[PDB]
This record gives sequence, C-alpha cells and structure tokens, in this order.
Amino acid sequence: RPDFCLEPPYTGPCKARIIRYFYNAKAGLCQTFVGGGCRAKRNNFKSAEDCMRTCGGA
Amino acid sequence: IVGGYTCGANTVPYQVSLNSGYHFCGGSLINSQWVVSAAHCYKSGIQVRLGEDNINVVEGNEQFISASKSIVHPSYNSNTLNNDIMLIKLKSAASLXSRVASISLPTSCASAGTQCLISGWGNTKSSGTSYPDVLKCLKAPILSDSSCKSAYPGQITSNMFCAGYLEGGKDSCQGDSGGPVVCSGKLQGIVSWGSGCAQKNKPGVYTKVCNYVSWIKQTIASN
Ligand SMILES: [Ca+2]
Ligand SMILES: [Ca+2]
Ligand code: NA
Repeated sequence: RPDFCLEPPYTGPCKARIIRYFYNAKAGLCQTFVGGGCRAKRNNFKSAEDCMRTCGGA
Repeated sequence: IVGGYTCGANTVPYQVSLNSGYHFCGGSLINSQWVVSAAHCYKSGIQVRLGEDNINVVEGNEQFISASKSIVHPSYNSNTLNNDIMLIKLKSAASLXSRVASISLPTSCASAGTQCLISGWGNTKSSGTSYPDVLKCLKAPILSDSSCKSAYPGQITSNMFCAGYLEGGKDSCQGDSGGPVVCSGKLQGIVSWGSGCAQKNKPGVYTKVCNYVSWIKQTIASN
C-alpha cells in the first residue's frame, strides 16, 4: 500500500500558520512545515518525536 | 495578507495574535474578556497578545494574557469547515483605553459589495512564503453567495461568505485565520479558508459572524 510517510506535506485550505512536522524521505528526516489547521493528511505531526516514531526509516 | 498595506501601529485595536510559542492565528476582541477566532485555531496553551504591531519585538503597548477558556462551536465540522468559530475567554480582563479596543458584533448581515477591512500577520505572498513583522491590512468587498458557490462548488454553506477580488492578487493567507473582516465598524467575518491565497477565481472564504450573534452573546454570558 502507498506509504503516507512518502506523501508531500499538505498545508491545506485553512489559513492558520501552525508549525507541524512531516517526514521528508529525500532528506531522511522529519522537517517542519506550515499546517493550515484543517484537512490534515497523515504525514503531519505535532512533534519531531511523533514523526520519527511513525515515519522514521521510511 | 497578500496585496495589502501596512496598517500602522495599533490602527486596528481589536486585532489580537494567538500565540502558542509563536504566532499561529489571529482573533478579534469583542469585550475586555472575550476574543472571537476560528474553530480550526483551537490549540493548546493559547496566549492572547493584544496591542501588537511588530509581532517580533516588544514595543511597549502589549498585553499578553493567557486563554482561560477556548470554546469551539459545538457544531464545528472539521471536514466541511461549517461553523468555523471559536470564543476565547481571557484569564484576566484586558486593559482597554485607543490601542486596545473591542469591535462590535453585527446587528444584521452585510450585503454583497460591502467594503470591509481584513487584517493579520499572515503570509504576504501568493506564491512562496514571507511573514511580516507589522500588522497588514486589506480593503476587500463581500462577494455574492452565487459567485462564492461558483468558485467553490459544493463547499459553501449558509455560514460562509466569500470576499476579495476575482482577478487575484489580494487575499488573506496562512497566519491570518481567526482574524477580522470588519465592515462599517461591525465584525462580519472570521478568516477561515480558501484555495491557496490570492489566486484568480479563488476568493477567500470567511465565517459568517452575523449568523452567530445570539450564540456568541449567550455563550460568553454563560462562561
Ligand atoms: Ca525542517
Ligand atoms: Ca510587539
Ligand atoms: Na511598529
């Protein structure tokens, strides 16, 4: 099945500027990005720890 | 705010910044103890920053007050984005004067074509990213429900309205959510969502505050 950890970060339509984490397979690490506040996909974490636990090594 | 202008220090006294270790949303002060924002702006440990201009520097007119209550509309739908409104109670009453003041709630809904003032510390670029230090402002008209639905088929509810310019270039953007859309001295909207920012044929969508006046008043009074 498609690995959600490999999907590009999705800010979404909402206009908040919340700092979230996504797994960047190209860099091999969890990076920060702007979450709009709604319609979040799964490669969107509240912390680096959550991101690494879920997507580390993808 | 994309395609706007520098408001000027404290020229929008009801505009507040929601902070969770950094600025993430805006809000509108409706009285000394209450702020109106968007439901999707619900976050943990919110600190309301009033009297702000330069969001990155302490200028001397700021009032940092923690949220004691953050009440999301009981009918907020995180999928459709319907009922995107939240009321925040300040742990201590804010000191009101010229620099920190409340904005009146509407007595009636606004009509298409009505010019309004939209403000915030959100992204100033339609393509790319650039966040301002000082508060940005934008004059934009409320658009018809018909045009709004045409722009966003099957997505506009009775509690949303579009505002902006169809040609693109002027709009609210990430970081502006929860902020004000004031028309004739009344808070008619809350920055909510849109397809990107300042894109042609894609005006910003806002929570229709006039539909929640009774709920706002009763909720504030019961908390
Ligand atoms: Ca990063
Ligand atoms: Ca400041
Ligand atoms: Na200033």
